[PDB]
Amino acid sequence: YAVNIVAALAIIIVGLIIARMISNAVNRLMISRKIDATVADFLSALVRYGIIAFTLIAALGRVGVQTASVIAVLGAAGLAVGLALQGSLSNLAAGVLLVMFRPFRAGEYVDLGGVAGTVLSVQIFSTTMRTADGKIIVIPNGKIIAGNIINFSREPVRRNEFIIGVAYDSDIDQVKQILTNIIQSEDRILKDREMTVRLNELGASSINFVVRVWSNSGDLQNVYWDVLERIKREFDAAGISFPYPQMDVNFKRV
Amino acid sequence: YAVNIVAALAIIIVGLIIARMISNAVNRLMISRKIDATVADFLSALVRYGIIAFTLIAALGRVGVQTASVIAVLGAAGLAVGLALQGSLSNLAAGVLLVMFRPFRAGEYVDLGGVAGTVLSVQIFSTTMRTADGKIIVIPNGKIIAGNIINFSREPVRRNEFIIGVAYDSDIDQVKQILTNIIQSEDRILKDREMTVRLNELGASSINFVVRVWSNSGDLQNVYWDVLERIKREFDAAGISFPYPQMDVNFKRV
Amino acid sequence: YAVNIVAALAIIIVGLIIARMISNAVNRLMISRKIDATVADFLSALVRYGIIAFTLIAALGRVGVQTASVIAVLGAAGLAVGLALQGSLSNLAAGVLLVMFRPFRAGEYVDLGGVAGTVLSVQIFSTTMRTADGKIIVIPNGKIIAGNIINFSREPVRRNEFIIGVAYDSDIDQVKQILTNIIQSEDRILKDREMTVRLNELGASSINFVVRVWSNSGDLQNVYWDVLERIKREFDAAGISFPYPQMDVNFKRV
Amino acid sequence: YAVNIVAALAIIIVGLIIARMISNAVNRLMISRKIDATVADFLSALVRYGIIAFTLIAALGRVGVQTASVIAVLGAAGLAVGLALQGSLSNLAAGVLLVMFRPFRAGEYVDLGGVAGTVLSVQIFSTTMRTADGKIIVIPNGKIIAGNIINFSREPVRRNEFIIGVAYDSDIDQVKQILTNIIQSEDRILKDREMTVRLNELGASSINFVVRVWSNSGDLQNVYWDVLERIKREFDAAGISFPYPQMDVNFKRV
Amino acid sequence: YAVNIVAALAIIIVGLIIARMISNAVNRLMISRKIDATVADFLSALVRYGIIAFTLIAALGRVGVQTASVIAVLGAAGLAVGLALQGSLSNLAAGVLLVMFRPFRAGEYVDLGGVAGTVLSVQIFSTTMRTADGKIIVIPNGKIIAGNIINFSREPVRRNEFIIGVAYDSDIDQVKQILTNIIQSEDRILKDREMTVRLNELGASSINFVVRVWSNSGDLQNVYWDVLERIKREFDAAGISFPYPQMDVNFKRV
Amino acid sequence: YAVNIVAALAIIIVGLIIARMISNAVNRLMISRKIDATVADFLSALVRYGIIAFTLIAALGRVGVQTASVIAVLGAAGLAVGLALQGSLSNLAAGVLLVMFRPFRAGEYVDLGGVAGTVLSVQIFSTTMRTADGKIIVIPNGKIIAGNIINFSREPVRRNEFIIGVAYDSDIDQVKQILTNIIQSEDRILKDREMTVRLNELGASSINFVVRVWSNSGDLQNVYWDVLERIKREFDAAGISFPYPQMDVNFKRV
Amino acid sequence: YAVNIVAALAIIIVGLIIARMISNAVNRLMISRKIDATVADFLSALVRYGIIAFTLIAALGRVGVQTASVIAVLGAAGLAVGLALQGSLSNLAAGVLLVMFRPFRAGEYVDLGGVAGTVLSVQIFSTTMRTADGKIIVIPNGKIIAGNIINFSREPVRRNEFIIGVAYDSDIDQVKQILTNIIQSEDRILKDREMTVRLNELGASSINFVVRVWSNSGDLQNVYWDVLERIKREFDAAGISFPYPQMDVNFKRV
Repeated sequence: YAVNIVAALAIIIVGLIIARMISNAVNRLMISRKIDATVADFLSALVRYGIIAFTLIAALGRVGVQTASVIAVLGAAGLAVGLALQGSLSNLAAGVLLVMFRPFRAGEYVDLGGVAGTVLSVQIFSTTMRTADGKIIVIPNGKIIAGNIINFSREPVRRNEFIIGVAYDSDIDQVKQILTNIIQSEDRILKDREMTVRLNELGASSINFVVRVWSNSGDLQNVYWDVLERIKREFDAAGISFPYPQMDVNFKRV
Repeated sequence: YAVNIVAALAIIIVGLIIARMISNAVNRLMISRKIDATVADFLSALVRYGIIAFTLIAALGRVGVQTASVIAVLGAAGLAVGLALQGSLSNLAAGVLLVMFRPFRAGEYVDLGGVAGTVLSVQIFSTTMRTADGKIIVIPNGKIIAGNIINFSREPVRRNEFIIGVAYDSDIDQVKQILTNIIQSEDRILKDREMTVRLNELGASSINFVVRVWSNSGDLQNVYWDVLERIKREFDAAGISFPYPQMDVNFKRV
Repeated sequence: YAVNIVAALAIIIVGLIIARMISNAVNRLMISRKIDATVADFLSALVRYGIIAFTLIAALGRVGVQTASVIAVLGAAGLAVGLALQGSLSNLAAGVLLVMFRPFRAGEYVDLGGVAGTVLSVQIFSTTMRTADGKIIVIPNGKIIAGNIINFSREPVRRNEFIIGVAYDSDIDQVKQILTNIIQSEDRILKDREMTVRLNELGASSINFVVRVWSNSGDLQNVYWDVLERIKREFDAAGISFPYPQMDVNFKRV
Repeated sequence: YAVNIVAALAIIIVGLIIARMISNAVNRLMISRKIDATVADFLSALVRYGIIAFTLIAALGRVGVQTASVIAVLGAAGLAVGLALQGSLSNLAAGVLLVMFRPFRAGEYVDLGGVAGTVLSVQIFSTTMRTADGKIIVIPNGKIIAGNIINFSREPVRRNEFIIGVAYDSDIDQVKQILTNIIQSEDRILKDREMTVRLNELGASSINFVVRVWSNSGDLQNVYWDVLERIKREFDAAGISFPYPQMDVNFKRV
Repeated sequence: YAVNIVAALAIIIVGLIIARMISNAVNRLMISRKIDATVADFLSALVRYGIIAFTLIAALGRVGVQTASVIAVLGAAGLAVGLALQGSLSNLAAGVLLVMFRPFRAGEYVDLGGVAGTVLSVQIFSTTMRTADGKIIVIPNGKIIAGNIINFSREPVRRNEFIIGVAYDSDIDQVKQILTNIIQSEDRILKDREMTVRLNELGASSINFVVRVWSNSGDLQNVYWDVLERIKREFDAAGISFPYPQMDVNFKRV
Repeated sequence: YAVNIVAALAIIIVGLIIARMISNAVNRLMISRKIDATVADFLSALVRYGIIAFTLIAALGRVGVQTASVIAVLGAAGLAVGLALQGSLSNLAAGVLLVMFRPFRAGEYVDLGGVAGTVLSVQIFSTTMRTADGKIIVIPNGKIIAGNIINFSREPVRRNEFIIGVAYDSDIDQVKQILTNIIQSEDRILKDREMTVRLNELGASSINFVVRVWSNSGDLQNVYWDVLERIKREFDAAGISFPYPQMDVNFKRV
Repeated sequence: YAVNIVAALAIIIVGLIIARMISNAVNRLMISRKIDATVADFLSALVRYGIIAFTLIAALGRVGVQTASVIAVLGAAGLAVGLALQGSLSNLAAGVLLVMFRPFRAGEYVDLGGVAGTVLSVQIFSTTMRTADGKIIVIPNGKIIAGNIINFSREPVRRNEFIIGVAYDSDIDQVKQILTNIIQSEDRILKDREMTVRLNELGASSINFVVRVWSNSGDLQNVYWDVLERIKREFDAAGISFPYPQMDVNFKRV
């Protein structure tokens, strides 16, 4: 009736003292194999939890009598292990596809669903990637093949999207002529591709022209800065005013 | 009692040294089959993890005695493999439906739930698609048949939705006449379909007319830019003022 | 010990060369059955992956010896296939209910949880629907019976919800009389149903009347535009001013 | 070795031609049973997919030899069917509880987690409900017993929550007296219940009184409109000003 | 070969006609047991779906021959039933814990993760709760023990959090003295507990004092209204001005 | 054929009448064991649902004949029970770790992923915690070890983060000197740790200094109030102005 | 018929009294093993719930007769235990990978998907991490390898991203010269890396220059404060004005 219960708890007691013994043993073979002062404690806790799990399945093998009282609960605690290693091993199967079917390698400035940065290394569970401002990010591989791996450095040619808000009173032909003269004077702009400068929308306080300019991927930010400084200089020189947010106030003196 | 445990750990030690041996062997047959310097290390780590899994199931086959002590935990670790390959192989089954039941092919400017761009290629796990500004995006196929695959280039005819905010004091008939004259003068607009220019809402600072204009899919952005530049020119010529955000300030001199 | 491993890897090598052979064979029977230049490569990759899976289960049938070493891992990789075809075949079972228990058919301007448009066709995995501006959207059927399928063209009669912001100094009886005269003069408004014009809330810069007007589903947008243009014309004629966003500025000259 | 594979593919070919034959047969018994021109094609595709599934399980019964090679993959593809009919049949089990344990019936203006409207009918997979502006919404029953089914017409008595922003310089006793006189003069307000008119918060541009008024569920919107029009009329008559958004501008002449 | 298929479909035909017969039979014993005109149709549809499921498992028992062709697919469709009754019966197991381990009973004004209201009754699948404005909400119990069940009426003593924005030029000692005099003059405030009136932050347009005042749970809103009306009256009497949103405008006459 | 069905339904009828009998019996032994008037009804409904489940499995044991017709559906309805007790018993396993591996005990003012308050008691399914304003919150333990359990009272020393916006025309050395004099004059500030007062950002209308001041956890809010009142007093005394939101208005008289 | 039911309930009664006995016994061996006054009650409740589960499975072993009536429901309640220990033990398997495959150790100021702080310790279920303002956060490890573990202190070199809004009338060469002189005069800036000072965008009220400056990770905030104070001082000295939010007001005197 209960003699199997009290015997099983006695086996759990000897399982705890042998958990202490094999934790010291795994620390000994850890310092025999490769020295690390803090992971030997967690390896000891892992083999301790495993051996009290083995003492647990021996315990309910002793107490349970009917036909499969140990077998069902053993496959049960194993299914707990299985759903536990769902996310921790799906990163492994994702890391298989990340290099065998590689959408990026170590060196392309990529963007892994949100954060962006050049990949330092694709490891077997993580992707250590230096972001644009030095913060090393590692990302679990089950999140990389969950979202869009938007690469940048795979295509050598990219496109700049300027938006230059000018005032309503400015002549459209003068602004389009000066903008096309600017994007024609710059030699880093690829002149074969789409160079569109036209009126994009009529916003609240201003109109604003889209200037879509293609360039190589390496000179992209340099073009985006140089053309914009050129736009500011030429628009200040040519009298085409940049507008502050306008407002039409109607007075009412009470 | 514990002699099966210490024998099982000895088998794990010979499993580690044979993991080293078969990692060198799989590197040798990798450079025999097809050369790649970095995936042979990860293939070696994969076969290493697999063979310590085989040593693990041999270990708990040695230690576990009862009826199915190896079988339940083996189906367990296999179910861990199964839930791990849930997301990594659902992309494969999605990539079956993506081409056998194809909603898009390589060349249509499409939008895969968020990001948008022409598809370069539909591979077996990803869809490499060049976005509109050169950033190559790959997307896992389990996300494509999770969201709306909103195509653009499947229908040859699309619709432009202008909104032109004009002032309250402007005559409605003059604005509607000039807008219909503009969308009638343009020949790229398909004159058979819906050409609606009517007062859409009365906003806070302005009224604004919706101009729904259909066109071919190739000339869509060119129509949206040319008609809008025409609207700005004709409204500046005809004296119909574009309004800045109005405000009715009531004074109070203390 | 390891002779089963090296024999199993040899079987994987002959599985790779017969994967090449049956990929050429499935390309041959594909061009025999129905010509498509790009799906025969992906069908070849599918039968290639299937036959290396069969070589894999033969491999661990050779290496595994105990009782069910092939059977547990075979049901495992099959359960990987099963969870992979969870989402890819739930669209099929949803597409059964979408037409057998049909909430919409090809032609009703519907809204499938977010995006909206007339359905071109309900296929067996997708619903190709032209949106209101020409973008063909296909939607996986497992998302349609996940969200609200808000139909519009099933009920022939719908309701317009005007909100007309007028100034605080305007007389309420004059605005209600002119609005009821407008919605009574229009004959496309169904005069039997709810025609409510009353003061809805007192906003910050204005008061605003709700004008709830029912109409047929086909004339709905035409009524919403014509009544609103009538409201603008009659309110400009009757002197009831439309207010810009007011503000009460208290001065303080330092 | 491979003779079972090529024989299995031959059986798949006769399964395809008998899929065509039984698709014509199910179309024939469909026009014998009940005529519908488009669902017979999808019923034909369903029985076609089912019979190639039966040919598939016969195929891997032929090729697989060991002990349970057909049985594990058959329970696998069945588990794919099971997880596919997870969401498609949970709506059925929800529709059981929706009427056996009914929180609403056809006629109460209810709100099913987001969208709101009177229920036209509670079907076995959906709840066709007319919203307040004519758009017929059907909602899958697995979403109704996922969220709060906030009923309105179950309780006959509801409460109006007015917020009337008045200026800071207004006398509090005059506003409270006029508001209580208004909510006492109206006879549709239930005088037994909570009639609270007190200063609720001191906002940025104004103070604002909460007027909590109970009424019957049928006269609720009529009370909310009539009392608010009464508030506007009496506050314009009594000189208690309604404030526009105030601002305290401190000058600085450079 | 196919004689089992055509015999199985014949059994499905007699299953459909006996589904009609037992639907009439369950309607007869429903009007024998307890009368309800609309749930007998859905009970008839439920027993109809169950008996075509039994005809289906008899059908694939006839067609499937090998070893467990009926057993695997029967446990499969049962697992479909099981995952279907996941959410529909987890509400039952939550409703066990909701009353055996009760965090609230019928009468405490509680807040069940979002919406808030006094509980009318805790049923076995739902919690009918009247919200503060009469809308009866029922909530599935699997959502209550998913989120925070933030009770209010379990603790008899609660705390009011006033924030009174006053101008920068006001003396801090005068405001703190008048506020402490107000919260000392009110007798419904519990004088033993935390009565903190101090400067909380320096906002953009004003400074604002936090007045944390404890009271009984029944008099909480009455204290929050009475103390605030007292604050408005005493601050208008004592000359401490309430500030409108300030702004420091620097002129520039072009 | 159907005699097992009608006999099974007869057994369901005697299961319903014995469900009534054992519901009265469990009410009798409930008032024998421990009196509670409302949970005996729900315990009666629970044992009623359990015994109609036993009558159901006896029913499909009678009707089902083949090999495991009762066994598969019994493990099925049990798996429904299992997924039902997923969330209702994961709180138990979380409550094990919450006290055996305790990150907080009854008395530390903690924050359990969102809401914050001192823990009154950690029960076996919930954590009754009084929030800072008296609202007793209970939280299911499966949500506590889902989110960050951000403790406050575990570390005795915390840090105040002042932000004091001053005008652009103010001298930086005077503000830094007065702020360091204030945070040096206060003795509750721990003078050993980080006392940083430097210019943090240049906002739109003002500059603003961060004043990071460490203190004990008990005196934290008292320091944050006293230092801020000291800042207001000393800045009003020293002529360093606090700025309202500035604006640079450029006139245009039409 | 029912004698097994009443005998099973009698066994549940002796299971309750032996639950009391073994709860006292586990309290006795708890004070024998290691003293803790409150976890012995919860350990007693855990062994109480376990032993009524054993009495429950003995009860339905007595009542259920057919073939596997105890076995299916026992694997069922065990699967309830398994899905309960899904989330509570996935933290363990995540904590294995967190230290064996370590992306951070105790001491690096890291950011675990949202909240950020230096890790005090990585325990076996949680990561106690002191945030930047003293609030000790523990985080379950199943959430760490769900999101991006964005480290900061792994890379020794990071980057500051200044944005300095200056007025439109300011000369671009003067601002770029003064900014480069400032970031060249500071010696803590790493002069080898990217020192970009160029015009970044033309905002509404101002233009604004990005100043991207790299530095060591320890001096990062000190550089960000010192360079910004230098920017304020040098821009006030050199006459380059900092702009308040501009506005272009057009008058209209009614």
